[PDB]
Amino acid sequence: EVEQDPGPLSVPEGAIVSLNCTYSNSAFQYFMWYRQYSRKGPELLMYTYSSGNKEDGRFTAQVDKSSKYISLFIRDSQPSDSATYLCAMSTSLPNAGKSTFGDGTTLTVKPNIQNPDPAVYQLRDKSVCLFTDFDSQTNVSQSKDSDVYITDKCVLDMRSMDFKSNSAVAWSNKSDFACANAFNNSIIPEDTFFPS
Amino acid sequence: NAGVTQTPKFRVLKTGQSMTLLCAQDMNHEYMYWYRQDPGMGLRLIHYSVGEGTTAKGEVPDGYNVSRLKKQNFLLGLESAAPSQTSVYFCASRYFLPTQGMGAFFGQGTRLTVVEDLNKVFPPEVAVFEPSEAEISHTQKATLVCLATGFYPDHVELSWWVNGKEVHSGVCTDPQPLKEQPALNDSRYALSSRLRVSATFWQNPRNHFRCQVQFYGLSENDEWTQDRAKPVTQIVSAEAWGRA
Repeated sequence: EVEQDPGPLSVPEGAIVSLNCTYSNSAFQYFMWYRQYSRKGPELLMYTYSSGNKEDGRFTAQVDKSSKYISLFIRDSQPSDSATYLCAMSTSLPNAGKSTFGDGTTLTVKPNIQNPDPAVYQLRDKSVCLFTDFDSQTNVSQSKDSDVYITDKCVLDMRSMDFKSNSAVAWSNKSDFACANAFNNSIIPEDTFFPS
Repeated sequence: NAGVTQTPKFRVLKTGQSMTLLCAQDMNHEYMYWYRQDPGMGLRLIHYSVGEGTTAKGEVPDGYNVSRLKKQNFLLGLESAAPSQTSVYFCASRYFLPTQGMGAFFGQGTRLTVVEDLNKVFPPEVAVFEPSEAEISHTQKATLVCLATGFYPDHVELSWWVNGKEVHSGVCTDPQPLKEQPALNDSRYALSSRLRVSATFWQNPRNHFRCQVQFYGLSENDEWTQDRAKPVTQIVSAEAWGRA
C-alpha cells in the first residue's frame, strides 16, 4: 500500500514543488517516479535504489526508508512540468518485475503573465462569455448555478508574437445569464474590464 | 524509434459483449504487463508475463484473460463486458535484466466504456462562437471559441483547422471533458476550446476557420433500432469565416 498526496496541486512558474508518498511495506527497495501527460502513457522520470538522494537537473528524488517517506522535488517549476506524477515501488529481489503505484498527484504550473489586461467578453452567438488576460494569481471558481457551465483557466501561446494568455469559458442556455454575472462565484481582479 | 503500441485506441461495448486488446513491442523485452487506470487514480496490474507462452495474475485479474502468443505480443481478453470494466488500459514492457533501474516503457492507452443501453450513446454537437468586437478594439487580438456538447461516451479529440491546415499555435483546449449533469452516472459530456489570432487575420474575409471533433462511437457491426442516426465513429465540425 502506497499513500500518495491526493492533490490537485497548482503553483506559479518558478516555485519549488514537493511531491510525496508514504508506504507500509518494509521490503520496498526500488523507488520510481513517473510523469504522465494528459491522455498519454506514464513515462519514467527518476529512479533510485534504497535510502538516499539523486539529483538530475531541476529534479531531486529522495528516499527515507526509516520513516517510509519518499519525495520528488522540482526546482524552478516550468509550465511544461504540468502533468500527473505517480510514485511506484518494488520490493527487494525477487519481485517478479512487479511495482506498486500510488494514486498520483496532478500538478499545474501556472505560466507567468508579463502584461495582464483582465476582461470578460461576450462572443457572438446558448450564450458564451470569455474571461481572458488575467495573471496566474486568479482562481476561476465553478458557478453556483447548475445550468451555467465554466471551464477552468486555460493558457494559449501565440508563439510568433511571444505572447501567452489565460482564459476561462462560461456558457448557459438559461434566461438571465449575462457576462456581468457569469464569474460572480470567482474572486476576479478589481480592474477587470467589462465592455458594453 | 522503437516503443510499446496498443490496438484499438478506443472502444464502446454493450454489457456482455467481448473484445481483445493487443499489445506490441519490438524492443526484445522479456516482461510484458496489462494495467488499468481509473480517472484521477493509479495503475493497477491485471495480468503480466515473464516470457512467451506463460502468464501470471496481477492485483485485479478477475473478468480478464491473457495470452503471450510470442515475445512481441501480449493479448488482453474480456469475455463478458461489465460496467466496472470502463477504464483506460495500459500495456507496459521491460528487459528481464534492466537498463532503466526497474522502470518500464508504457503504451499510450486504450479507452474502454461499457454501456448499459446503446440508446444512451450520442455524438457531439459542435458550435463555433465568433470573436468579440470589444476584444478586437481593446487588444488587437481575436478569440474564437468551440463548444462540443451532449456527447456520450467521452471518447473525443478536438482540433482547429485554418485554411484547411491544422493549427497548434494560439490553441488552448480543456484537458478533460466535463459532465453536463454531475448527479447522473451516465451523464453526457461537454468540451471547450479557444483559438486566438491577430484581429487583422480575423478581419481577412478569405480566412476560413473550422473546429473539428473526432468522436469514437459505435461500429458497423453494432445493431441500431432507433429513429435517430446511428452514433458511429465520426467527425463533427462547425465553421467560421473572417469578417472585414
